[PDB]
Amino acid sequence: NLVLFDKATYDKLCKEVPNYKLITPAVVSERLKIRGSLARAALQELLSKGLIKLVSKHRAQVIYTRNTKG
Amino acid sequence: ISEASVFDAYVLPKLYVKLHYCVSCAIHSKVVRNRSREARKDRTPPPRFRP
Amino acid sequence: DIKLFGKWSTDDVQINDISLQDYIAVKEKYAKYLPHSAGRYAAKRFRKAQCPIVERLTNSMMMHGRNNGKKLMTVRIVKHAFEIIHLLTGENPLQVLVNAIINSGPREDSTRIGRAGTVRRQAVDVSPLRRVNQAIWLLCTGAREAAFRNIKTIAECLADELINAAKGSSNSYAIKKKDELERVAKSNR
Amino acid sequence: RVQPIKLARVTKVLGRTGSQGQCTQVRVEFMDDTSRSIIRNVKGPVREGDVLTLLESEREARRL
Amino acid sequence: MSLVIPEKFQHILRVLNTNIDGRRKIAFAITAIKGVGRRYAHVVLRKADIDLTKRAGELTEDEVERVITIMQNPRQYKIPDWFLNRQKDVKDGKYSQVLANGLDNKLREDLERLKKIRAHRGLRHFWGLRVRGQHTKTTGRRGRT
Amino acid sequence: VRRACYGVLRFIMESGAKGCEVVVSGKLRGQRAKSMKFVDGLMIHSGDPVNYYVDTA
Amino acid sequence: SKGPLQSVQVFGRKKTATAVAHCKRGNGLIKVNGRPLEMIEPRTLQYKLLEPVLLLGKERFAGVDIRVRVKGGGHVAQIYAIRQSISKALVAYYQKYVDEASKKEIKDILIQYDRTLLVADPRRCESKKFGGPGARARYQKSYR
Amino acid sequence: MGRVRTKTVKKAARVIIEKYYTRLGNDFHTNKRVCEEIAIIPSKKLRNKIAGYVTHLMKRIQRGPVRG
Amino acid sequence: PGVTVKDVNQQEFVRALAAFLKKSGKLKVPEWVDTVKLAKHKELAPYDENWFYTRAASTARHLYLRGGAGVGSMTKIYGGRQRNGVMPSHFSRGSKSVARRVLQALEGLKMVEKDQDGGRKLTPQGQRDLDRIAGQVAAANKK
RNA sequence: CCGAUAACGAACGAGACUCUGGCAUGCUAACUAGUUACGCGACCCCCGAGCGGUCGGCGUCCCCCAACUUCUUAGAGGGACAAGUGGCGUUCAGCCACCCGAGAUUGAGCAAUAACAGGUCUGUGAUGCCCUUAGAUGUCCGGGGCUGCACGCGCGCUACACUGACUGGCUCAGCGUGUGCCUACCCUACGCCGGCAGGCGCGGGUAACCCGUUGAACCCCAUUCGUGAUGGGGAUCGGGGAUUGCAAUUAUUCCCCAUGAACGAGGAAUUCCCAGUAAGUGCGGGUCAUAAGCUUGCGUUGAUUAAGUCCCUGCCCUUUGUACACACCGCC
Ligand SMILES: [Mg+2]
Ligand SMILES: [Mg+2]
Repeated sequence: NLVLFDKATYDKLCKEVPNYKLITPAVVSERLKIRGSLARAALQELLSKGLIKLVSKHRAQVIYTRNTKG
Repeated sequence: ISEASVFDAYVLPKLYVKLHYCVSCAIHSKVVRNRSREARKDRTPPPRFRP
Repeated sequence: DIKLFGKWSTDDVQINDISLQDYIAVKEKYAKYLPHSAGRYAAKRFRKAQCPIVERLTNSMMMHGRNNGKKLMTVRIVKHAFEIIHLLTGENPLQVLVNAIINSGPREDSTRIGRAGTVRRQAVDVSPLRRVNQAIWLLCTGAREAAFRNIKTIAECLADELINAAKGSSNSYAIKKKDELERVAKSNR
Repeated sequence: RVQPIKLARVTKVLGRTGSQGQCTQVRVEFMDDTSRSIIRNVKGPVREGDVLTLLESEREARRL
Repeated sequence: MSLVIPEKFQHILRVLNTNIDGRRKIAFAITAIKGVGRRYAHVVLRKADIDLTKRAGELTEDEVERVITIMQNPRQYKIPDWFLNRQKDVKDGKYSQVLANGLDNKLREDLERLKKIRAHRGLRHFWGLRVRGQHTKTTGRRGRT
Repeated sequence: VRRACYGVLRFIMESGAKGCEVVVSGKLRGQRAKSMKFVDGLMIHSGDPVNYYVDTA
Repeated sequence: SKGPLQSVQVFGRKKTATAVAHCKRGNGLIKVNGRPLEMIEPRTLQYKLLEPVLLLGKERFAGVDIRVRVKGGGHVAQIYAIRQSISKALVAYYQKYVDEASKKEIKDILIQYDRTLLVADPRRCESKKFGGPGARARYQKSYR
Repeated sequence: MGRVRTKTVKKAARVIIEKYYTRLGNDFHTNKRVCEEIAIIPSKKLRNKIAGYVTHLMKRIQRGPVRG
Repeated sequence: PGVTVKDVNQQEFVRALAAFLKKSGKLKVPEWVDTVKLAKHKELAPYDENWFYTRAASTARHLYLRGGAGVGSMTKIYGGRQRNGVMPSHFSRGSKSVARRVLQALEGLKMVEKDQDGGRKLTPQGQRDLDRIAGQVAAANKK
């Protein structure tokens, strides 16, 4: 996996991740071929940017999802 | 066979074979069994458990 | 009202078949705040029928040695999995769970002793308690084999396996085994 | 060509069988036609009163 | 802020006498040098006073030349003597640390001096047998065949 | 063995006792050893009451 | 409103984990070992701790004040001991001080939700045997 | 399974049913209370086992003959 | 409302107190903080370099909850699992010098005093500021 | 056990019995166990709570200066019997389901008539016979061996991993040991020094008084790791430091820094197991100058399947055959 982003992956993550339902570190790492530590880093950055909303915040797993449509 | 039979009501035929056993074969094949001394004096056939 | 994990009211789930309707314990009187109750539902025969189905899931989760008493881990696992299925489907987690078990219930099997002289595998039907037991065992072990050697979390793999089994689109491992067991039942019926 | 899948209601358990006690003969009658009742060997714990599906009807269960 | 691979990135790079992985964590990557364990890495990166959450690819050249000098001059920078490999050495009586092929040379030196002095441990090493007194009746047959 | 055991059994039983058993094991004018039993009355072997009923030696 | 000595002390225990709820008249509040049950360590089981007060509502607790002391066992058994002790203590205080006619309409709710709320688990443990590792499991035996 | 009464308790119950029939009754507690004094049973277990058999046979002899 | 430290989540209370002890540089620390392990069984030094304030915040509330604790008591509290390699695991007490260090540093900060018997116990000023930390962290957590 | 019944009435074994588990706010009592209440405090609070909250802070046998035993301890007792209902059953013995109940099968210990040329002379000042008996096969002392490895087998421990590992925080047990006739060997609180293993000085305990409120592990809560023989695994191997002993090499044990091997869930075969059980996980006791991967117990967490069958494998009964009875390891 890519331990860190590149040109094609970073903007793709910023453009499409808050557009489908399930946003978990494992799913995003598998889908975007990113590491799994970069998954958590980029996902917490997305949470701070305000494009997704958190669900669980548990030590084992953290769940995010796209913003509600309205 | 009944499902795949061409005829509407076909009673399947049977087999009619009369086996002959030497006692050496019959005992080993469990056709007949050893019996107690008084049980040997009974000659009527065993029941069939038909009902 | 019962609010299992604080939400997901059980008042709406129904079981479309009565063979499993009288053995699933999702109803209001069997509705539990938490999937953790030491009621001795293995004391005698047919006890587990009234045992809550989510409690059955948590019991079946802890398997294969390294984690055999970690009921709290299994509770939070089923909590996270229900949250994931609710986010990506939107309906009742209990409803999709029960429909998954119904879809994966193997109505036929083979006893394998159809002839003692030579393997014949006489095809027999399945009692509904055995239906639900085999279904839950199949689903839990399917998730178990899903999350062995990858980034995939156990809750996520359990979630997607459960939803696939509920939809019955042949891509769930429990369905892959249910169909083939029924297939051998057809073959040596 | 495919017989519809329906259910049957257990009247009473006839006993164990299967050369290991793993099967169980049972008399079950369909609730679609409550007059007709057949014998079937089930796999699993069964009591009387509960219901179980039967993928076929003309089929019967012999001993073992 | 969790951005792309920087332009100052080496996918693979050479340090002393062996390459190291830039993709791995900074502490866990430099341990591939023959002689540095994870404890030594975690103490010498802290002595180098640089970040930990970044990978070895991020490590700029100045940071690399800081860490190589730190790891080659332990006692000069208040590394504890008891944290060392060659404490109270049998040749010069000097606390030190052995890295890369230097560790291999020193270990072979100890083995061959044991052979020279004809000690029990030297004979066991030269015969390919166990030296810590453990049994060999039923275990270790894999090493022989 | 028979005479001595019969005599001591007579003493023990006629002194008034519910039962008694004397067993003598060993080799007596023969290499293959043997065990002789002389038991009468009533004997029990299990449970608590044997502890304060049966005296052993 | 000002009745003194209106207090009970009822225990409920599971697996060598005793839990005595010292119940008394007071404003509606709950404390176990000096801390609220919300601030309990297995928050995965915190719902079970708040389950009794939810069964018969906060109204029936608002006129009472209870403090529980718990010792022995593990975390899970302590949770079960706490909750069943709470149920037993409240129903005992009720039947002691007010009419038991109103007690029945909550005792039936308690027992119907869970018998363990008022009946402690009798099963405790089993002794080890000298033929195997556990009470029933035996050692690996081999014929070759 | 495994609730078969022994010949000892059975015979004791039959004997006492015959000997003390009027004093007995259809209640387990009454039967064990009278069994405490009308006989010497040093075991409470062996007492109330007898009492249970006695009650079971009383239900029979109130409406039919038995072996005792 | 009078907030006791027992009326809050301990996880948050300890980290808030550690932040307080970092802001108040009164706490004296030894120089081997970036060097030593915290226990015999540990495979590695702790990740955070402010672990000394972490441990100080831990031991403050431990002595609050029960006093008279000595170095042995602290090592028993802080002890943990030892993998023991191929041997089956056991339980081992932690380093005792680090417990000595944290207790002495707490004494130097002067919110804890030696007892007439063994071990140490808090000063009134000690749990005054401890309950102050508890109250402010409770307010932040609630609203 | 009930039943047909040339049998009737018995006796041993089983059962019954003893211990252990679970209930009695009934009784008996307790400063070496305490619990409420009351009084001194210390802190949070003043927005105001105020009979507010925490206290394993201190006292109320400091003895005149509160009660009480629910909690702990253990004695005396009670309590459960297929007792109640329903159903099956010869409607007998009993079986199943259900109400109420702490409990509707708690585990153990004991254990017949007999046999196994079963193991033990290396448990014994139990011992028959034989051997040795002064260059000892007696006995003491010094060294080595009982570990030694081309290999085969058995019992186990650690793992192959993210349902995880590391790091930090939270945190709940119960069995039970503890200063020695010989016999020099106890369990340990606390302060200081050391990073650690450890060292020193003050104590306590012959013990519900001290260790100890046994702050156990797993677990739980946050962080990092990220499918990589990787941060799994910790085998092998170097260097160094301490403890025990007169003696540590063939490494006694322990600590730190080094290296990082096979192992990616295992072929035919094979074992153990039905409720607080399997399983995980730590703690005792024994062995100990030194020490557990063993064993014996303890405790925590805690399940799947089943309430059946002779199919495999064994064992018992009855029938049968016998030229065996030293009893098939026989006879011939
Ligand atoms: Mg017995
Ligand atoms: Mg090393």
